Amino acid sequence: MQIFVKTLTGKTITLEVEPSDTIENVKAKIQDKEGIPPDQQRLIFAGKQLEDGRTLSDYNIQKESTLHLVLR
Amino acid sequence: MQIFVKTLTGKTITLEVEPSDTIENVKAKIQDKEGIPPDQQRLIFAGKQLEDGRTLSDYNIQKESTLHLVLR
Amino acid sequence: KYLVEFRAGKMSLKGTTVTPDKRKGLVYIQQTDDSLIHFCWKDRTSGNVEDDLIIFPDDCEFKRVPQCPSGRVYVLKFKAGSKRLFFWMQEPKTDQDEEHCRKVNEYLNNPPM
Amino acid sequence: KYLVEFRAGKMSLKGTTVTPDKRKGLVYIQQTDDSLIHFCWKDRTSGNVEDDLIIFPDDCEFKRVPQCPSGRVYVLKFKAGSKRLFFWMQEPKTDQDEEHCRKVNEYLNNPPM
Ligand SMILES: *[C@H](c1cccc(NC(=O)c2ccc(OC)cc2)c1)[C@H]1C(=O)Nc2ccc(F)cc21
Ligand SMILES: *[C@H](c1cccc(NC(=O)c2ccc(OC)cc2)c1)[C@H]1C(=O)Nc2ccc(F)cc21
Repeated sequence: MQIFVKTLTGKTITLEVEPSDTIENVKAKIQDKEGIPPDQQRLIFAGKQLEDGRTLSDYNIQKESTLHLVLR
Repeated sequence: MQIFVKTLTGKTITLEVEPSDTIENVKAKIQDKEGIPPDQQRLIFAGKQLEDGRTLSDYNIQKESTLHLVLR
Repeated sequence: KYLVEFRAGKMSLKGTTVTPDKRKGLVYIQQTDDSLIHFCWKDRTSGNVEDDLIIFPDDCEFKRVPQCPSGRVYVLKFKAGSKRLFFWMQEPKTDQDEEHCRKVNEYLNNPPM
Repeated sequence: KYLVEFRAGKMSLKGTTVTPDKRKGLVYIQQTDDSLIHFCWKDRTSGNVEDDLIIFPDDCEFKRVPQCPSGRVYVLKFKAGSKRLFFWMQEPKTDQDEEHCRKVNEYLNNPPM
């Protein structure tokens, strides 16, 4: 499935993922695409910071959902 | 009521308006706030360019709706 | 040229009853020189453009309608209002339906370059 | 300091039953030093922050729930999912309820500076 990742700078990322992908997996895909190391990434969806061990489906992240990426 | 006006490259504008305000009125409010002349403004909502003689309510623009502003 | 395109017809829920439009059509996305994204539908026979919507990120979702027995009914849904445009796929093959749906969403919600 | 604040309690739809939380509460919006916007609820008696949501533009709408006869029930609605947080106003006066609602939306969807 496809999701979008918005940043502060405002450039949005299109990612292809799976429902069973962990948040850690998604950060790894972001590193692959954008070169941002996972340990600098905060992913947020529906008001909450997403935990590495949990899946996209755990947070009910679906086809064409948008996540927010904040750099720390 | 409150609406938001997004621009292509720039900031979003918060406007206070009325349901009966014409699109021409809204462009005048944008001129008042931002100094952009009405004849340079294209307002878009739900896929369509908005006509000067019609009202916000005609287009079912409601509390806290977002319009898109494109500069000619 | 078109950034994305695929054969599809239009259709109306008149309420309870389901009225498909029989005409051969093409859904496509076009980026004009002002950089705006246009979601369009045209009649393939006449060439006339019937729908042309200027779409920005966060305006729209394009998704399959699960309730349709066909499996090839899709809706352009405006997230804010209740504006809905329904389409039925006319591509001879079905293997790219899900890909076409993803591409629509990509170019509407995050057009590259 | 708080960018927006007002007295309000929390409440749950348990399906078909309304369950109001009777505790004295404060809804507020706070912008932290990283510039992120936080929608919060705290217990005014204890001072404990129970809700703290990081909100961006186009995530949320804050609006009155018209079905509630009270007239002072508001919902923080996430446009994407089905996440809903309900609140009942506890301000002694009612004349700023609509203004408080506008201010929430302003700072969530278009925070100044
Ligand atoms: C879905 C729905 C239910 C029953 C029948 C149909 N019709 C078609 O899918 C169809 C028939 C024939 C042709 O070729 C001419 C094309 C398509 C559809 C309902 C639904 O649940 N939601 C919905 C929304 C919009 C619609 F137009 C129809 C449906
Ligand atoms: C609205 C609703 C319908 C019936 C009754 C109430 N209750 C309250 O307004 C209320 C009662 C008592 C107090 O303080 C003790 C506070 C508030 C509400 C429904 C609705 O239509 N949607 C909804 C959503 C969430 C809710 F909690 C209630 C409602």
